[PDB]
This record gives sequence, structure tokens and C-alpha cells, in this order.
Amino acid sequence: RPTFYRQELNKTIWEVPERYQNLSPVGSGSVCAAFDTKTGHRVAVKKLSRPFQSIIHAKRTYRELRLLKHMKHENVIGLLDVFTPARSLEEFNDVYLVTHLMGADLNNIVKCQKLTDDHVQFLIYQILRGLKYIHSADIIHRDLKPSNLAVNEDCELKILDFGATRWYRAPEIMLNWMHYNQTVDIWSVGCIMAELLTGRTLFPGTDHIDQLKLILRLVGTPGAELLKKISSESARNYIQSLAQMPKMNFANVFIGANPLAVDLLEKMLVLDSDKRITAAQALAHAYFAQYHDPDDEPVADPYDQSFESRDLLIDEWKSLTYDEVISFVPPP
Ligand SMILES: CC(C)(C)c1cc(NC(=O)Nc2ccc3ccccc3c2)n(CC(=O)N2CCS(=O)(=O)CC2)n1
Ligand SMILES: CCCCCCCCO[C@@H]1O[C@H](CO)[C@@H](O)[C@H](O)[C@H]1O
Repeated sequence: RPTFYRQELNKTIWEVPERYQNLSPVGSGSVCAAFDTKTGHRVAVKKLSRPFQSIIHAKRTYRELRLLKHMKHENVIGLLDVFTPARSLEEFNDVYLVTHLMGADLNNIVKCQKLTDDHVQFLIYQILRGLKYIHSADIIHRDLKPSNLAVNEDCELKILDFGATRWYRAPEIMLNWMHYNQTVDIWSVGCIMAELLTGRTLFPGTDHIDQLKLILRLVGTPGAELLKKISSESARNYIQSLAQMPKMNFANVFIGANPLAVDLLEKMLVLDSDKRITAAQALAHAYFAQYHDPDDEPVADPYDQSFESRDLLIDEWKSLTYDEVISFVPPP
């Protein structure tokens, strides 16, 4: 067991192994940049806020640790370390997670640099590659957006979740549909890719209802085949309130873009989630010919999510969380 030290940062206490130096705030968990002396690389340290305050917080904490411990892929956040100051389960109250520091998020990149068609292919490729992995663990991101995409100076990318979001959100989540297939994240990729292509937000909605009106203007009112799958008597009427919008031709909308990019966008921004391209299918799309490698798009180990159906006591979640801190094995 390491020796820890205490530092006060923006009224927050931080007790970290000495391994980690130069803690320096990044925003409010709360997150600090730090320098890892055992590697001479810079890292990001997240202190979980109030990990065990309620049963629900406790199950969230356990959910995060289990997920981050499972994710082992180049385009997805991974765990370099997980620690606690506690010497014992009785003392256990704080969890810290450690991962690679990345320099910038995709928003930053898009704002001060017009990307070439090659850049869009590499960036979107990598998002689909991490997504193929995450989806293969039967996980749904649900909040994919540029601020959740960490990008290095070689334009290499990792998917994570820091925790308007509405701009990249599938229309079924904003109509609280409740089922949700993994292609809600594919919706998000089409929004992001459209924005990499034009330099502009595709659906900059003012609020919830503006968001939907903007979506329907591009992709049109639900066609007969979609209207047929909507079980909810209520929803059906609410939809057939909205103005009878035609689907726009995307070739006309993204005027000077690679015709392969347009075609992929048509296959991502489909109202019907059953008709949306999957991440694995998209990786086979001709727009990615220069990057696609079917022997290097790995899938995840089976992921035991049986905890999700469990309603347990705070201290049981806490004990489970503590077990997982103990059993952690850092990467090579
Ligand atoms: C694999 C994917 C889907 C992409 C992923 C990664 C993360 N979470 C994450 O990225 N944690 C972070 C973020 C910044 C960090 C910065 C420094 C160090 C560690 C850091 C850990 N989530 C969300 C999550 O864990 N829960 C579970 C808990 S919840 O409250 O249910 C919300 C979703 N999903
Ligand atoms: C007016 C706004 C129309 C929103 C249409 C969103 C329909 C998305 O697609 C629907 O996704 C569900 C998964 O959650 C599936 O159960 C349905 O089979 C599928 O058609």
C-alpha cells in the first residue's frame, strides 16, 4: 500500500498516492490533471462525488467502476488506476479513478479548425470503432456528443462520458420511448459527422420541442411504416399534430460533401431506429475504405450486467464497490 498526501483544491480535499503530482483542476465528480511519476505521463484523476450517499448513488458508483474496469479498447476511455485512501471497508468512503490525460475534446477541434474530408473519415471511423466495442458489451452510451470525445494532437479519439446534450440526442429518447436500441448512439454519430462536415451544429434546438421540430424538418414526418410500429395511441395523435414535413434530400443539404459521406449520413439519420445502420455495418461502409480493417475492430469480453436488476442495501453496493477496488489489476 502506497503513501498518500492531502491537498485542498477549490475547497475540495484530494487524497492521492504520491505517485501522482501537480494536481491541477479541470472542472466540477471533480477532475484534476496530474503528472504520473511512475510513467512520466500526465493523467486525469476523478474523485467521485458522494459515492455512497443513497442506495441509487451507491449503485451508480458500482456501475461506473465495473464499466470502466471492463472497457479495454483504443477508442474508449480505460482505467489506468483506481484507488481509495481507506485502509478498510469500514473507513471506505471515497473512490478515485485514473485515466490518460487527453488534450482537447472534439468541440474544441471543430471550433478552430475546418476539417478535411480525410479528417472526418478518420474521426468518425474511430467513433464507430469504439462504439462497435461498447455495443458488443450490450452497453448504450446515450449521451454521445463532441464534449464526450477526447482527441489527441494526432487526431486519435476516445469515447467517454463526463456525465446542449439535447442537440445530439435520438428523437425516441426525447419522446421517452423507453425501449431504445443501441442505434440511438448511431443517431448521435450522424449529428456529429454532419457537424464535422459543415462546421455547424445540425440541430441547434433551443429547447425540447424546438429540437424535435428541427429534426423533423430534415428527415420528415413519420412515414406509414414507422406509424405502424407505434403502439401508443397518444403518441400517434401527437405526431399527426406536427406539420406534414417531407424528408429532405441530404445530397441537397450537405452540398459539397463526399457522396459516400452523404450516403452514410442517410443511413444514420433515419427516424426509424430499426432502419439505422449499426456501428459494425458502418465500419464496412465504403466511406471508410482507407481505414477499415476487419481484423482490427475488436469486440468486448462478455460483460456481466446482472447487478442492474438488483435492489440492494447501501453497504452491500459499498462492499461490492470495495471488492472491485481490491481486485483491480492495472494495464501493462
Ligand atoms: C464506456 C462509456 C459508455 C463510454 C462510458 C464511460 C463512462 N464514464 C466515464 O467516462 N467516466 C469518467 C469520466 C471522466 C474521467 C476523468 C478522469 C478519470 C476517470 C474518468 C471517468 N460512462 C458513464 C458511466 O460510467 N456511468 C455509470 C455511472 S452513472 O451515474 O449510471 C452514469 C453512467 N460510460
Ligand atoms: C415524431 C417523432 C418520431 C420518433 C420516432 C422514433 C422511433 C424510433 O424507432 C423505434 O425505436 C424503438 C426502440 O426504442 C423501436 O421499439 C421501434 O421498433 C422503432 O421503430
